Amino acid sequence: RRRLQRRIAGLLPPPARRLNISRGSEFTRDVRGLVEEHAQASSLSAAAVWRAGLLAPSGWRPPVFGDFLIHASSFNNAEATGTPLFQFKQSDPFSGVDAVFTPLSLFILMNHGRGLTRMANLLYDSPATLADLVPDFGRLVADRRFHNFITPVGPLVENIKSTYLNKITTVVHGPVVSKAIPRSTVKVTVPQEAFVDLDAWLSQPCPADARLYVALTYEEAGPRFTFFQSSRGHCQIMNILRIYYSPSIMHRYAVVQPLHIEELTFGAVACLGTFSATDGWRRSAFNYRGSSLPVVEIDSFYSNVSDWEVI
Amino acid sequence: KFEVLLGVYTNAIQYVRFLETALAVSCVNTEFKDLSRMTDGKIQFRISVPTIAHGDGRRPSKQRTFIVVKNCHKHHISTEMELSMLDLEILHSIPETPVEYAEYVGAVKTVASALQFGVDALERGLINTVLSVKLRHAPPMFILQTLADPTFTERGFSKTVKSDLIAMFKRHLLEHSFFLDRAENMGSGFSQYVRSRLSEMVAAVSGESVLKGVSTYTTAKGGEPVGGVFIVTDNVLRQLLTFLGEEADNQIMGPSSYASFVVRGENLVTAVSYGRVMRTFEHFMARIVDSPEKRVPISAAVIKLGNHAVAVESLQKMYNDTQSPY
Amino acid sequence: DPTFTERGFSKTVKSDLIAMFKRHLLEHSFFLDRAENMGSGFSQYVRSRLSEMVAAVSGESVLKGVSTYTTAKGGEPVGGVFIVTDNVLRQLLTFLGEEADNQIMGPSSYASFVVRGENLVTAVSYGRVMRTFEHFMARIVDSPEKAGSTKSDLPAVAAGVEDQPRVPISAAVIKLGNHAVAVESLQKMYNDTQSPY
Amino acid sequence: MDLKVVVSLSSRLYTDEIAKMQQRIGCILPLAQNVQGLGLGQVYSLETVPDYVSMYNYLSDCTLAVLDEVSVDSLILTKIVPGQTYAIKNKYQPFFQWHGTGSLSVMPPVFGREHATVKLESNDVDIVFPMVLPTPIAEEVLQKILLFNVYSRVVMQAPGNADMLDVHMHLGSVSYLGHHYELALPALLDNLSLYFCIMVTLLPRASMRLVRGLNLFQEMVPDEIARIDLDDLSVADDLSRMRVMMTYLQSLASLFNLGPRLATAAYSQETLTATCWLR
Amino acid sequence: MDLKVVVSLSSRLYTDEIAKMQQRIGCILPLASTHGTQNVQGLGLGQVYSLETVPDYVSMYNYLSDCTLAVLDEVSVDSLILTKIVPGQTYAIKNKYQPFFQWHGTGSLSVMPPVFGREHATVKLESNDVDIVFPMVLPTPIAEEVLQKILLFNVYSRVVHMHLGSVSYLGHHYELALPEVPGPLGLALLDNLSLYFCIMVTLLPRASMRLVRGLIRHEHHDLLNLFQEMVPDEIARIDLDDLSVADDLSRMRVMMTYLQSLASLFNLGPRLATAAYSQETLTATCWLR
Amino acid sequence: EGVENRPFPYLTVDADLLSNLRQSAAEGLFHSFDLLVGKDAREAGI
Amino acid sequence: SAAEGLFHSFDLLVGKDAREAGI
Amino acid sequence: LFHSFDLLVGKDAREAGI
Amino acid sequence: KIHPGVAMTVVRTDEILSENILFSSRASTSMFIGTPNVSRREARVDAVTFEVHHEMASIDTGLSYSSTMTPARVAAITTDMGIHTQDFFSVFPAEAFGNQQVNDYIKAKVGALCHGQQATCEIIVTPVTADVAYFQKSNSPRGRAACVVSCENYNQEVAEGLIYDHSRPDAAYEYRSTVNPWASQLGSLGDIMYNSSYRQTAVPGLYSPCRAFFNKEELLRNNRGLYNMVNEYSQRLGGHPATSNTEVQFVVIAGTDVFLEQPCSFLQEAFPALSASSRALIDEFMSVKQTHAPIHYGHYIIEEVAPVRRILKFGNKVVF
Amino acid sequence: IVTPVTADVAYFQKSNSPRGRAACVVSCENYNQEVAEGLIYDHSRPDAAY
Amino acid sequence: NRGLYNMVNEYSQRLGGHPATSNTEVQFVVIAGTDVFLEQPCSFLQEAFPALSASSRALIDEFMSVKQTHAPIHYGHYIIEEVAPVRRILKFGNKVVF
Repeated sequence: RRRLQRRIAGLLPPPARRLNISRGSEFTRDVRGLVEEHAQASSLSAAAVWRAGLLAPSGWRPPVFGDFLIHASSFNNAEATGTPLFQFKQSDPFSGVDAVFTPLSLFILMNHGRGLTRMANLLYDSPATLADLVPDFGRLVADRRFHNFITPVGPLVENIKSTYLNKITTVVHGPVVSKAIPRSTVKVTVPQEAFVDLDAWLSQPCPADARLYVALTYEEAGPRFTFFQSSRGHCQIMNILRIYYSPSIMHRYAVVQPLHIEELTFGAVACLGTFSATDGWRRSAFNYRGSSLPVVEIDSFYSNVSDWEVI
Repeated sequence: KFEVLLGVYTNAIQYVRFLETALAVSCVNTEFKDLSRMTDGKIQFRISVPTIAHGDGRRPSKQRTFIVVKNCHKHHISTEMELSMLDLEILHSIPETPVEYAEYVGAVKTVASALQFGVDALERGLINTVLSVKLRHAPPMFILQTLADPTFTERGFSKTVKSDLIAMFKRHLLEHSFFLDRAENMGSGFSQYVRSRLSEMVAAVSGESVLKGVSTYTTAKGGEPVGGVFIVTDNVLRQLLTFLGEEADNQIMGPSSYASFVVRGENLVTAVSYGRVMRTFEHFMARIVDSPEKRVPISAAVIKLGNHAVAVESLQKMYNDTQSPY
Repeated sequence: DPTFTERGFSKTVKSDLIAMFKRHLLEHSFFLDRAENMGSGFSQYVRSRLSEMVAAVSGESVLKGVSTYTTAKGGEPVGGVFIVTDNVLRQLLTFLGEEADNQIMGPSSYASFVVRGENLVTAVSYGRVMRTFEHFMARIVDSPEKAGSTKSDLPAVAAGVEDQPRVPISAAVIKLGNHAVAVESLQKMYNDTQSPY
Repeated sequence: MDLKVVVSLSSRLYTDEIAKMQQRIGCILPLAQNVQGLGLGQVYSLETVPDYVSMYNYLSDCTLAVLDEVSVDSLILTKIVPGQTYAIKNKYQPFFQWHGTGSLSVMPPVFGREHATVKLESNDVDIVFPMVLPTPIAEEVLQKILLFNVYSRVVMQAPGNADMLDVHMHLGSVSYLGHHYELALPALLDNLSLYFCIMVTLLPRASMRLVRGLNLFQEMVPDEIARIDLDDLSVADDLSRMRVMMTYLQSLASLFNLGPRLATAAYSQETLTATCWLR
Repeated sequence: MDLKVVVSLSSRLYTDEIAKMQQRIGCILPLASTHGTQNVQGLGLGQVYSLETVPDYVSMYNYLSDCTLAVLDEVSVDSLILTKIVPGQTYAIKNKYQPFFQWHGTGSLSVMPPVFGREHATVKLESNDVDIVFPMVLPTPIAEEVLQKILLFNVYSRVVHMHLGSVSYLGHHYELALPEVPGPLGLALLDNLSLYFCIMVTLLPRASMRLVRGLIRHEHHDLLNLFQEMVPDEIARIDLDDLSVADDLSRMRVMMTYLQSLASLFNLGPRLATAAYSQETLTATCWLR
Repeated sequence: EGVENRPFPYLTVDADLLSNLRQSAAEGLFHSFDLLVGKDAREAGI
Repeated sequence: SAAEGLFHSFDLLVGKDAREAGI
Repeated sequence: LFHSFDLLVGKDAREAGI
Repeated sequence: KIHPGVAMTVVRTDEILSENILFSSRASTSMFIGTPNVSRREARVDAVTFEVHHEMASIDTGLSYSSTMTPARVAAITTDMGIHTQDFFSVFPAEAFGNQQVNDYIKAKVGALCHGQQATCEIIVTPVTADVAYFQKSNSPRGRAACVVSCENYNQEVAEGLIYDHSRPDAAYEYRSTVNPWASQLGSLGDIMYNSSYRQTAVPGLYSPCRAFFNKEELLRNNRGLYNMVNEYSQRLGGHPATSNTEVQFVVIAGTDVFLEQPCSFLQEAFPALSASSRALIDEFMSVKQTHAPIHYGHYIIEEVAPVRRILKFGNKVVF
Repeated sequence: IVTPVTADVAYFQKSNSPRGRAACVVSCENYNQEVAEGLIYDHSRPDAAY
Repeated sequence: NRGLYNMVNEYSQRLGGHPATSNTEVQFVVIAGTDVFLEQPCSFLQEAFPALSASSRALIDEFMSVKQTHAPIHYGHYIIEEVAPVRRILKFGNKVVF
């Protein structure tokens, strides 16, 4: 109880300042306390950094979390924390299982039917069960409605282990942080060969933040997943990716039949979240028991998933 | 079979100080601070130059006063220090077990290495803005070899003396620029040419100036007042001690002006020096216990150019510890 | 040369640095047979070409404050050695002048380190020995609230280098300005083994 | 922050009115404080013609509010901010399941006025709440009421080309995530339909002016029936046609942006609510 | 959270410039960086809109989309202080813009390139060689027709143009300057519109032509006034087909996605969602939409 | 990339080993190093 | 103005022994 | 005089001052 | 390799890293150090970002100039000093000829990235009777010398005349009006290429050296006082700047990070580079530095003068 | 190495590469296959010296 | 193509590329490398230096006469002055150039 009282008493909001306008002698000591509060909450000392931890409840927002109920064979325990997960829409109304995908188990949903592929098939060796999770991949990519049945649910922050019927928790909206109050930062892990920086392909104003966009795109061999990092807005990166998708407008020209509406859409772009632009993405390497793939490490993520907008 | 950790090391960040460097020779630090409080940034001087009482019946030699207004330059110097929030969560949590006491001491040391980062960043930003002020009001020497020569000026700035002054600028742009490169291709006269050029800079700078006073920033060996400061790079600092060869003082200067900033300058730097950060955090931890129960030598090589003993200070080490360009 | 590295190594700085490599190789390589092109300033040219050789070397290491070698005439640290051949030693002890000192004051024994009682537990248990476990215990157990300064952590950097008797060893000392380097040759060690230096 | 907004009820509410306001307490509604123009009830009044586009522009202009508590004289409600979230519920009599959909669209209720309303006999106003529904259902009901309005006005003018049962078989049901709903298809939705009609009529000459602005590359992709219009038209008529067409295109594009698009995270089907923020 | 930028001058601001900047307090200004202390050379919209080159407004729209926005609260000697605009805070923005559009409807505002001219919002600093131009803040119903006039002048340069050159409002008509050439990025937006139209022309429906034919021959609405009682022949030769529902339903789904993509293309520039505008105080409590 | 970040008691040497460091780590003189800018520059959790 | 460069040491109140307003 | 203008202008009254 | 009817005047601006020396006499500026203050800026849930602000007033005492900044030596010539010319098809991408078949054949016979900055050099069309003695000394690349600094301040009307009115002779050579009329006049060919009045469709990011000589807005900038045009020189004007380490030369977007000063914008004169007409005069320039012929019957050699005395080596024959 | 007779002597009085193009080591790029190989072999671009 | 310090590192640390066998009759590429220590800038910077090439013996006996005012190109011939980093004394009779 003494430990609990000493822990609650430090983690308490400071009381609001009163100015008794009515009385005379109380107003003087209250504005005395007011200037003694400002003078120790502004100057260079340890008092002004002591004041920042009280948080005075607009600036800080506890995020929302998504409790998802998944199968253990459709997931892997050995993955990193900050993997952006992609929930699949289920046709049955009372289902109970929300089939999510890490980018590697979704990369084996990409390639099985046609670096990243090595660690992908090292993490998810048998793809028949993962092709049995989705009821239709080839027809749904044939009519190109796969982008709306796949919704992103933000990066994983807590994975409680279970041998059957695993349960994961992702931040769907808000500042990406862990769930356990022994506090740590959830660094968003993105594999590098799917990650491209848009200034690199662009080859002048400083923003506030540099956002991260996923773009499920419909290449003619199969689907493709590419994580786009842009300092610009959403309706600006639609135009910028219209510039980037140069041979797609030639392919949609060279499939000249217009009544076949399948090749008239080329993927869709969804905004995942906002990390800071003054601190860029860090490169890192993620190791399995045998292999190591280079992985983009992204810190200070604020997840806010947007709709898929058609290129 | 073991894995030896052969030692573990960190660097000591050197405490630069604006009143410790010799860039503060060319600045007087007034303890007035009312021109920050003043709304308009101007100050009006009633200066009065003398005149020569002429005798011929040309014109009466009226007295000269000038009401000159000097606008003050207010610069804003700002750094930031991103500090983690789970450092604050240990800062407010009182520790009881020795592992969380070690973690709390680590959190205080991380905090006291950010306040020290801020103070060390505002004593480098101060030198940077002062050096950028002295480089903004510094016209080049190929202009002031002649504009600061009165044998061409003071006859009246007509079209003709300006038309000859521009053509005189264009000569010093060619036969006088990069003077330490002509001194390498000079003969046995290495020192006298460089001493002549440095003395010509000191002569062209030194003129009339308002707000004078005592002989500030004396040296210690000779006791002579220091006229100015030659901010140079480190390679030019190495070259001006094999050309000039010697120094008038053994890199010692004796300013007694640094007497009110050995008190006002220390109670910010030593107030974040982890002896007071830990003390104030122990004080707030005691409040959390209370809660539920209820003069000097200045390192600056001084050279003697005629009668003035100027200093030569290089801030190249100050900028190379930032990996910022000088 | 920090005026060429002050900005980042862009595609343009990493071009004129490769130009300056070939420029320095064409001009200032082989500084001792091009010192015979003049006769008067042999000594100043060799002294400048060696004094610009101790300045390119970053002598700032973590064991700089640990005084391990000193000149036998006056108390001053050495600051490094030149290892030359016998001919260049015979030319740099006349042209640079007779040596200011003939011997330097260095240590007499290896500063030993054994896996003692505190590191044996972690060698057998974890397989991770640290150097000077007692100084880690002095820093984080016994008063962790006293952060180390430069001077307070000087007997911890000097692990066993200080507590030694210091015998003098013969080496031709050359004073390059303020530094006092110690030139020597090891060709007496290689010629009687019949091996190239 | 302090976000509790109260509205001024003139007359006290009776028991059945309390029950009907309690029945839909979790839903959102716009805002203009006056109880007269409290929501969308001034466009859905009997005073004006029920025009869709002015209703949409009013719904996208003014702010939204989710109400928390109901009383006999007060209506406790918090308006919407872009900062934080509110827990909202699906209390609409056309029931659409919010199973796992990350987006919610706020549109005027096209399933009839009586289906989403409360009629206050004692007061001065009859309030309505807009449709908060998942966005594929939103664009699907926009398709199946727009094309039904077109295919209905066509067979009112000429019933020889199409069939009413043929369009009522498919255009009366939406099927999203296995749920099969029926559309109450009965005036309404005529100005939006004629706006779309004017757009697709004048878009041939619009595309011709655009491809003549900057050659056979963009002239191959029209088919032969989609290419031929003669090159004789007046300057003022062409300019006014292009200006009015591009005005209706911009309004129609911002209208088929479905307004205030809400986003949800955790739909709890046991309690029928989801954590909802503004996006 | 301190949200306050102190943009500092190098030289001294003269008294007439202080009066001209004090006349503009509360107006939107776009910044280069989001940090606490900046310089003037980089404040405002002048770095993209210069006197030497042609007024190209589409790059100014993307500049206003990318970079941050700030309101001007305090102007003094050698320095002028700005307040940034973040989501989650309500800001007071006053109407100090020279083509006066009255915000009576409390509609959502829009931040524009200065299409009406530079020299009324050019406000000039003779302290340092920079020109601060203030972006036009105005409601989005005016903004869509100004953007369509910008986009339509370039295609009607070839073939009455005073109607497209000026703006239409309820009270007044204001003159906005059009260039003879839009620029590279305006031509890129017109090119993307041309490709969108030349693709989507074949994906138009067939049933609404029967509606417009029977409505022209039957009942004139106020909206049916543009045709001047005339129908072309392209409508007829696409009405030589019979009507079905399946291909039209797939075509209307791809028409929904294409109209959403056109909504993405037309929505340029920042928009501000006003709440509780005061006409007598002339300021508006706004936040970023 | 081969470096641990623990709350070690770091001995405070006085060497000038800041000179040409942010450019030397960019070219790759160091085989394995960690750059910690912002909140990562902390004596980490034990 | 008049105080464009000048400090002021004090002021002269208009006979007001307890009032600060006026000339 | 109600301020601290001693170090600003200087000590001598014939050279500088108020 | 047959002569066209005209000649050219190739103008490049060559950057130089120069180690400087700054004198500043004592009690130059008086200061007021304010106390430093802290305020949180971006209170992110992951990490609170503080800010440490500081303000200070520096009032300049001296009514003279209390500082002089000279260049002491060159560190390195950071540019190319090369041959890489400006591509007008990249500066003016909206202009084209009549036939798109002949407009694409042109863009094919001309240019439609390793090493340092290429020193993008402009080209000024100039007749073949421009005397080489004009080009053997530092002058303006156009004909007339722009001595507008010598004239009276704040007088635009008269001082346009000494730049453009050709009824009066040169400032330098008073027996001619201009060494070329195709660049020195008010609407001439060199003026319509490089002035800001006719560069309204140009790409604004690219850099042109001749903007320092032909732009009327900054040519009349130097019309003001001599005690103002030495202030506006060193007061961080960046009127005609260039990118420092960029592989392709650009103009800076109001750069305060770089440190540069342009004396060719102040006194308005370009310095002659080492030009020749054949390799033989180059080979004779190294053989005899004093007795070399500047003219051999039809060929010329223009010995380079500059603020920097760049040292040349051709094999082993060095000139200083 | 076999060269034409029209290779000028001013290439051979300096210290250039014995083939035609100057093969730049680090002046091109860092870890690529289209910029280093481009500046070494692709003759559509002139070499960095001339 | 790796960075600058990681080229300086691998330049001295090993025989980084293509050395010749010294103290043999014909030059072979080394396979032993035990006692063969040599550094080599020709792989560091990929440039070869000119040799004293002369098209005829007339120009190479006029390089010795006047080594400053000699013609590098005489009508169809040429002489190319060696600029190599080891300055080599050329002695043709008593005419010595450097």
